[PDB]
Amino acid sequence: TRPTVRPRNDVAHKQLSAFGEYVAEILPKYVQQVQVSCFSELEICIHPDGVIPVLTFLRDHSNAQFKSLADLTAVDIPTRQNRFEIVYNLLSLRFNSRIRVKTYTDELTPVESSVSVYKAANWYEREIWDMFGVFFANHPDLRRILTDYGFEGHPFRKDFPLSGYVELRYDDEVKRVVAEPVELAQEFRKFDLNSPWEAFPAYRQPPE
Amino acid sequence: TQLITVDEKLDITTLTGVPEEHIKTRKARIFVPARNNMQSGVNNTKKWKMEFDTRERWENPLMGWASTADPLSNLVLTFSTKEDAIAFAEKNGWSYDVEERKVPKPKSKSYGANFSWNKRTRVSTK
Amino acid sequence: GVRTSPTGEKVTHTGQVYDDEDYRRVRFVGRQKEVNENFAIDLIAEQPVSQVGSRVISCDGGGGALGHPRVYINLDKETKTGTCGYCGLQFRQQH
Amino acid sequence: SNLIEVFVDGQSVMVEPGTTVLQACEKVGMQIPRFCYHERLSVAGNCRMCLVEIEKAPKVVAACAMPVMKGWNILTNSEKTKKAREGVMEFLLANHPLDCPICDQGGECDLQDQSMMFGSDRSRFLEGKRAVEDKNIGPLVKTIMTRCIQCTRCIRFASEIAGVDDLGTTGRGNDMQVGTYIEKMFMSELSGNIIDICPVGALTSKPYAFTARPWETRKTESIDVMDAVGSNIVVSTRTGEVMRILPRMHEDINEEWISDKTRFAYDGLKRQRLTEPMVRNEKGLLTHTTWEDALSRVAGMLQSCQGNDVAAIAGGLVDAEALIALKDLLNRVDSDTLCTEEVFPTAGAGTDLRSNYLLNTTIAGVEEADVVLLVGTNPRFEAPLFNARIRKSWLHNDLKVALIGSPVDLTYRYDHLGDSPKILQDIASGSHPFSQVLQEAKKPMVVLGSSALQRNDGAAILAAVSNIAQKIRTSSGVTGDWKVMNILHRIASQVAALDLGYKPGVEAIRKNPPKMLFLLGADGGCVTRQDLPKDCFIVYQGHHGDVGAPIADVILPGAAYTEKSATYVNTEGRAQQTKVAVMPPGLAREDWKIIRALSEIAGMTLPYDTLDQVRNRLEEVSPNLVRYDDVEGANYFQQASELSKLVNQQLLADPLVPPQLTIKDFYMTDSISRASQTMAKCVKAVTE
Amino acid sequence: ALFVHRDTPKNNPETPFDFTPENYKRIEAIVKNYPEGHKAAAVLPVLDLAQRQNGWLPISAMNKVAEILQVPPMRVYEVATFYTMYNRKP
Amino acid sequence: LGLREIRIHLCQRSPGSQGVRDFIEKRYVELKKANPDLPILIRECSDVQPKLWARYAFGQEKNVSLNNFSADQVTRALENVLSSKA
Amino acid sequence: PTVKPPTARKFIWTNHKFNLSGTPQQYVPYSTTRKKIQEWVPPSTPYK
Amino acid sequence: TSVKPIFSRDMNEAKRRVRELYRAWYREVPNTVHLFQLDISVKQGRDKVREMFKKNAHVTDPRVVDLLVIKGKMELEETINVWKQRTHVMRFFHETEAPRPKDFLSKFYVGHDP
Ligand code: SF4
Ligand code: SF4
Ligand code: FES
Ligand SMILES: [K+]
Ligand SMILES: [Zn+2]
Repeated sequence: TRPTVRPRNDVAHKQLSAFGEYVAEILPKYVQQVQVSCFSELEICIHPDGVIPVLTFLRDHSNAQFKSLADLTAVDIPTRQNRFEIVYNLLSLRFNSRIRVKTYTDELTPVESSVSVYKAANWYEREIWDMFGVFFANHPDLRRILTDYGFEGHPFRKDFPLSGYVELRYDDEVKRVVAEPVELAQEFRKFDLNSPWEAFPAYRQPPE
Repeated sequence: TQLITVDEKLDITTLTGVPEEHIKTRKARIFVPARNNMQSGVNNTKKWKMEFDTRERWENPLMGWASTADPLSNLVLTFSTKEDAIAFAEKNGWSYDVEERKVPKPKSKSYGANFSWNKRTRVSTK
Repeated sequence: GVRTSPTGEKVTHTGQVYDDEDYRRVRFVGRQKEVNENFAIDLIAEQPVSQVGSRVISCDGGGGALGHPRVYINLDKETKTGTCGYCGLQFRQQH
Repeated sequence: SNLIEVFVDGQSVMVEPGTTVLQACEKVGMQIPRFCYHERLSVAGNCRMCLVEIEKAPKVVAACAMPVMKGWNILTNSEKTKKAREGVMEFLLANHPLDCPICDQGGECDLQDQSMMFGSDRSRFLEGKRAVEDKNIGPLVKTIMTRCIQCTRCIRFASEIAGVDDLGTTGRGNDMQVGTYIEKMFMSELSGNIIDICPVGALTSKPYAFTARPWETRKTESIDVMDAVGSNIVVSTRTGEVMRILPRMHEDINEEWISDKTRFAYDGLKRQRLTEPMVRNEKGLLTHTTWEDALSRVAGMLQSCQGNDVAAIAGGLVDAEALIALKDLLNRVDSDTLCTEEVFPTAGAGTDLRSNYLLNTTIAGVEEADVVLLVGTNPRFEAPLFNARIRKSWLHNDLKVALIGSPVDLTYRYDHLGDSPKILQDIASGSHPFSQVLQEAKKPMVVLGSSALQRNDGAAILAAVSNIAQKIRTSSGVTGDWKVMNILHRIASQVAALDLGYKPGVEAIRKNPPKMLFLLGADGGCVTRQDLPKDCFIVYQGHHGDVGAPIADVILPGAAYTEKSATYVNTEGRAQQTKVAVMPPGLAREDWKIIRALSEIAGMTLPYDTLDQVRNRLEEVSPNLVRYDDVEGANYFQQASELSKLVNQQLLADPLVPPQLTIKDFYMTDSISRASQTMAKCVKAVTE
Repeated sequence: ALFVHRDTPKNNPETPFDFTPENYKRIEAIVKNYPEGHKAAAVLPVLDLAQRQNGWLPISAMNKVAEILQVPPMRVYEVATFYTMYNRKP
Repeated sequence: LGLREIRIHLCQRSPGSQGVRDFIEKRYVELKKANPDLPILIRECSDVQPKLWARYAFGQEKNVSLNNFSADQVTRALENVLSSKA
Repeated sequence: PTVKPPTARKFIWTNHKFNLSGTPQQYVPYSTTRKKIQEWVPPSTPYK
Repeated sequence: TSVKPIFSRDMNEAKRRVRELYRAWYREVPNTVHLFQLDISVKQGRDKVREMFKKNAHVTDPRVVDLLVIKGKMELEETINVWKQRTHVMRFFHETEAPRPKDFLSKFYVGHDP
């Protein structure tokens, strides 16, 4: 399997597994799962009451020093009752490593804002509000950041359509750009591309 | 305490920003999709889907393209179970109806039945 | 091989022409209906049937990797020629 | 329990004895690749794509045919299983033509898909491929035999399910060719399902050919209405246009098959359509008009009617929503004269009890029966998948079938008792030899055709068949859960029209003719203007202009079955709803919308606005019309039998002749099939 | 050499073939070698008898063997194209 | 003006429909002999409560619950229906 | 093309046309497909 | 059914926040009509505010009306500070949109929508 297969990094896999054990036993109040991927990335899956303790630990601990918030992300998964998956990508410059911190909420439970831990998060979780509707409690200036000013709904939710609900045009009668319900001259043609045959037997979910 | 008691049905229709036309007049269909009989694979029949009623698709006067005014005409969701799908439809105020999952019944396969002594299940060729 | 409706409008190789009472002829008013006059069904009909001596011939449209995928055409039917599914060139077994 | 323990990749699973390796791997959620295997066909074992490793066994086994021994560990993902798969896919693709762009199976090909999933990614075949001569097997199935991988699903389908035995393999070796060997035209009633079970593009749909492509199609799950089977279908559409009709799997109805009428009559759905309202002008010709003018001219004549002055015929293709719509509308006028085209006898209980007009056993109850009596039906053409269920029970359960009627071909062998209806009186006395067979039967099953009830003595035929059913069931060793009496309908609108309380047959219109007549899709020609008074006001509400439309005063364009969500009840009492695939063309509207708008114009407004409220009304009239994919059992055969013994009707001397004797009379029965050019090619091809 | 058939004036289902009466007695003797219910097992010897009578098999010997054994004609066509002794050409 | 149709809904197995089932087993045959041209639509279903729908002239429908009745109470309610014509 | 000429084909335009946008020879789009639904034509004879 | 609140423990505090948000909008409407130089009257914009508040008058969950007050404060903050333009403020008044058919019969006349 030499030329075309990605070579596995066993050293970093073992190191990130040991550090995941370390984080799981220092913070067992909040840590739910710890998993290391096959391409050597460490995910810490936490309870959302420990956003500030887990991130402050990873920022300030002498064996962590994850001083850099790379990215902050929600993922909408509608089949879960806590459908929003808040992902924290942290970067350690001292130990040259990355860690993923993941937690959950639904549409109504707020997540505690992490601008006291990372000032990078100020626009990121504001974008998560704008795109998903995840309210972040005790945020300095939480409002929209990317959508238009009168915009209704949260576009990156998966029950939100691709073209939205309203579209704009200029109207010469009222001398004003107006919002009218969306009508496409050509509908977005949905392609059912999924193959009816299983591709990855290692990822097979067990039957009921 | 820092936990309150909400005894109400979970309804977020005011928060999703969807217009009232596409909330109260749409019918979600919750179903496991049928197997494409062009194929023997069954991997597309594993998850619950939510689609909606198909509204009008008319002809573009210029190009002949398929114009639409339905925003939810391409919206297909994917659920692990039926109950997650029903909870998502009730949470968003969508009227739904649910087809139960159709599994193929177990078959009694015998290659020896093709060459029987006294039964009609002999094959005439092979 | 373009032909013309009684309204004067040209007919494409599809067969498309607007009706006499269809309003969408007003888009060509003062302008032109652009058709292509090289009909492919007429041009491939002008190619002669290739006489070959084999029972199965192959066609890739000429040019190697510049044509179409190489397909193998049976020629057992003596009533009908064997036509390529891609390029439309047709073949006949000479015996 | 006698379950044995086997292992699929080490995971323990308890299977029945006789289970194959493929089914044992199916029980843990793993799908072994296959090309010749199909769970409704006999096992061939001749493509070797299912070759799996049993551990501690130095030879891969054919998982479709090998029974699991106790203690086997099936290695579905081992190295030599994968080497077997890649080698067999290499040999499958060695002589396979490079036709994937010009192939209609492309994108929905099993050979493509599990070449991606299980094959290698390149070729070692440096030779010249073979080319197979194409066969001409009819106007329906396009045949390009170079793409054939010789899986013999053809021959097994046509031999076992279609019951034809006229496909086979000629030749030997790599020259082995699948075909008929002669210029033969494979025209069964189920002949288009070899398109479905051909895994490759060797058998495609000739009407669907070149037009669409599977990823861009929108799969809408709907119901067949061409017959009373209630076959569950996928109407696949692309950009607001219907492209084809594929089956859905439903184990109790149509297992995964459909008839050729169901599969190929969708192009009558885009010809001859009623798109705009029409009224008669000053010259007496039909001219286009608005909905306001047409509904006002209908409502002005409706307000001038009362009692038997307004009537309504329901045609073959009408949903229960429009049925209860026009019923409620005409009952606001106090008119009960609501009729169907298909005559069902009203003597005795009539349509009061559901048990004397349903297929009371089930379609799936054919699998449980051991003796079947078929009276006056040709179930091959009246209901082809009910016949397919009878042939499957004939084949697998050694079912005894007997027919009373004309000796039609049924694709199996039956004891032909004769065609005279006096045989029904002989079986009801016991002096006939088949009566003792019915008495000794554990689960007997007597099916009366609804085309036998079209005769003038249909009430006597129904009474005789019910007499046989009650002479069996109340006396012999029939259990009691088992239903014996059955009626096979042929019309999709019929059973829901009987549940809603229509008077079956048009005798109540010939008895006292109205000065205004509604025709919900009524194209049977049962009541023409020679039967009405001088100027009857005929309102045709339909989707095709076939028979009822050229004699109508106001034409109301309605939706077809692909164009509306709409409740249809099959021949066994299972209520089912279609879904909107496309919208109706032009100004055509949904049918109960038209009737409700007519009631609002006339000032007799119906108390429903949305489809859900129509279905609340439909539940009020009979609550099993809204319980979808549910067969509700109907008791009280004894009371219907006691009511049937009151008026002694006599049998006519005419023999039982079903109207559909050969494949010629199959393809055109209703307004969509008669408008179909594909069905016209089918009829022209089977006559020559 | 072709494993499909086309109707020629020398070879069509209206080409006259019939067994001689002593060949009918030999067919009776062939069929009485097999169990009741499996008369279809006599396809190969009766078709070989048809070839030994006629010299080759037109597609009327195949249809006659299909008729007198009550088997489908495709199941005689399969046997005649499978085995190399049956001369489908004169 | 007068009665047009009677609809009777019931379950096949529920104990609330026991009186309706015992009505239809015994008294329906002489009911239909006494009412030869009246449609009496017995419509069994799976989980419904028993119900007596009576449609009069001009679309007017009265609705009578037959839940947990005996056969005698069903006979009395149905003869009240047949005697009313209201 | 004086040295290495383009390969001649019978369908290539012998007369090159420049950008005709803004002229009466400009391109006007239209649907190249035919009518999908065929309508019922009612009979031109009376019905009495 | 033990959920973490947003701002309000129950519906009385929630209605207090609804009431203060309505007070803030009612004070703001004359300034919005002035500085955006809208062609509406102050009474007309106040009727639109009352319409938007009566639109959500069915909600019985404290967290949902906490989010409604939060989004109303965000709309107010985009309107007081001139972040919206005149077009965003006039998008509440659907002026270029045709009046939709309301009853059954006119919806039947124009098309297939229920
Ligand atoms: S049958 Fe499948 S593999 Fe063969 S040409 Fe068609 S799409 Fe390609
Ligand atoms: S044509 Fe298709 S179904 Fe028939 S044997 Fe060949 S590959 Fe199989
Ligand atoms: S699937 Fe077992 S060999 Fe074809
Ligand atoms: K196929
Ligand atoms: Zn070619």
